[PDB]
Amino acid sequence: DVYAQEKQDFVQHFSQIVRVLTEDEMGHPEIGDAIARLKEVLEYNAIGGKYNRGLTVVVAFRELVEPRKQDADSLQRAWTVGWCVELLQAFFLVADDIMDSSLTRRGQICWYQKPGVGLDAINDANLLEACIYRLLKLYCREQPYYLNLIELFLQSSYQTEIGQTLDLLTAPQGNVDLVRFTEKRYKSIVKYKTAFYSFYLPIAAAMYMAGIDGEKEHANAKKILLEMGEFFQIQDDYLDLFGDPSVTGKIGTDIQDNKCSWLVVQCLQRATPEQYQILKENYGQKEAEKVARVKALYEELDLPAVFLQYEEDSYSHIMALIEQYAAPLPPAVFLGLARKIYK
Amino acid sequence: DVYAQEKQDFVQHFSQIVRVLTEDEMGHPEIGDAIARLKEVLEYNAIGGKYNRGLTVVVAFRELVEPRKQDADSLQRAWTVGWCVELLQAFFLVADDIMDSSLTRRGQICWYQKPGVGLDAINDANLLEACIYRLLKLYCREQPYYLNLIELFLQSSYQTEIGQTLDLLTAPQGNVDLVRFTEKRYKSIVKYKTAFYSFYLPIAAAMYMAGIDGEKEHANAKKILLEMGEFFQIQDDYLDLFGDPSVTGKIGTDIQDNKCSWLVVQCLQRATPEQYQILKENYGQKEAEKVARVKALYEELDLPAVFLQYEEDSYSHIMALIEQYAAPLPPAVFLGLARKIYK
Ligand SMILES: [Zn+2]
Ligand SMILES: [Zn+2]
Ligand SMILES: [Zn+2]
Ligand SMILES: [Zn+2]
Ligand SMILES: [Zn+2]
Ligand SMILES: [Zn+2]
Repeated sequence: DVYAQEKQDFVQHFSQIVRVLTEDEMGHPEIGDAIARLKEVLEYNAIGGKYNRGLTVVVAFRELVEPRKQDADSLQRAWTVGWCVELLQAFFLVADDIMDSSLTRRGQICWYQKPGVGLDAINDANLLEACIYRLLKLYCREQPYYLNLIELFLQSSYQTEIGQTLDLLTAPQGNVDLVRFTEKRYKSIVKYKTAFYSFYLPIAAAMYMAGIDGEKEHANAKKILLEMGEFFQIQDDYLDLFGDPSVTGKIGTDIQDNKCSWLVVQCLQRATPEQYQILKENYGQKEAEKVARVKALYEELDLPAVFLQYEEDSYSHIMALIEQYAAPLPPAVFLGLARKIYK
Repeated sequence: DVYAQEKQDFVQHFSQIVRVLTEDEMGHPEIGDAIARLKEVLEYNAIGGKYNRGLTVVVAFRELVEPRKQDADSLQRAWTVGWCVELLQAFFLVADDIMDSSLTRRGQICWYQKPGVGLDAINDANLLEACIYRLLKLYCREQPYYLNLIELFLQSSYQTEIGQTLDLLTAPQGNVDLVRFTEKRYKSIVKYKTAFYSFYLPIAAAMYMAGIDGEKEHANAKKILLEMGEFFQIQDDYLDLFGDPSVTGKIGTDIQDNKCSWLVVQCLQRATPEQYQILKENYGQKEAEKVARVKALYEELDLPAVFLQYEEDSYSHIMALIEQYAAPLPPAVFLGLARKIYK
């Protein structure tokens, strides 16, 4: 709700982001074709999602900064940094869809699967990352928190990249071993690959702009946010197989890609040796029938039910964490976030 | 020479770089497998080249900073930033070899062509980039030039990425048009894709550590260095076809990849309509015979001779630029660099 009534402003502000990332180089006509390609990459890859992560920076900003400091300029910096978080996401998805061999994202074909794009998408992803820091400099160069944001974004990228490394190492193609698909291993992957940049990063950016730079305050916010992030990726795993493609906007690949998903960890925990053997011989393979075999085993073990029960318990667990760790921050900062991802 | 007698120190110092990038995370055992993979990526991709770019930061540092300020610690920061430039390079080569469909680099098979690696190499490249900023923070957090280096490296990456975008747009696969292969277009590509990070970036980093942050001094250094860079990429184009693979350490792909190389621009400038038609129908294709046809046309037009003449004239041109633009900087800063790449 407090997002929805602030979304439209955010989405519209994108045109100025795309304008300013393009006119910055008007005094360099020779790179015109590159700047055009960057436009195309932005319009295709920073748009069509829910913008939750960017809206969070903005929403949290209004809650953290005293109203008599929210000038038209502080507001503009807030949603630029918001779009910066969306660019980080755009950067990671473009590359992730190549490495996961995905087909669609946000209701359209993956950038790299577009005729004419292919593996040039790799440089496209890097430009999106670069755009972040061009904007931080254009809008926040002179702010007291400038360097804090730079380091926040860089650190968040390294963490996400460590996460992706765990995510790929644990899912070797053509290499089944269900034995590495454990609960500890799972929690490590999603903490790094999702939770830092999706939940800590947006709120922390807002915090730093609000002048809240205390190590102890960030640690507290972090305790809540990384746990939210853990649930959010479990939800992403569940929806990869059981979600509605018209809603999720994309086709799941976790079983074919041999991924350490929450679903496969839960399945391993409940399976008889007969069932385990069936998973062993059908997982991590590209054949429709073998994937359907795994899905059927999940439903036989009533994992969709198990998931629905974990969403209730997780939600209670996160609310408690908010009771313990929210202050001095307004609990609504975390509640509007929790509200957005639960049910 | 002033490099060679400083090389061995630089190369040995790499172990501490790899150690410090690995122990930073000892208090995070869960990412052990990721940190191991990062080790493997570093050892395979930051090693086996000539280290010219990194040595330049170091060499230029000794020339720019007063000796009674070169403590054991300032020296250590100097060659860390030197290795940071080498990591940027490692980052760009890994990704470039995928997008150029290259086979070998520095005498070995390309990282991404290694069994088991494949397109996971994309995340590997991003980790190498991340490593830069981990090191800048570990060693230069408290220096006055800290933020200047961060911005220098980020800006250099965006410029190189603009360069790569021009490089790829101009070479559409399956799309011959020799008409876009012009001299202006060529100069634009190599300026951005090579000259900024290979020549401006190392010297500028040294400058900033030496406290030389003046806009006018950097512009002057830049005038010399980007022109050196233009020649260096022309040399890279020449060697891609006519260089010795035991020396260059890699197989050329410019004709197959349909690239706007200096060789193809020179050929277009000298060719009769008969010759032009032969280029038109043999360029940009993967067939050995068709590539041999192009190479033969280059030799018929005596391009190797033309190149040798451009190396002489370029060298004179760069020396003049050094006479005009070097001061107040020691001319040796630029002379040791020029000496390293000419003949
Ligand atoms: Zn994915
Ligand atoms: Zn993935
Ligand atoms: Zn997923
Ligand atoms: Zn290449
Ligand atoms: Zn290339
Ligand atoms: Zn080349």
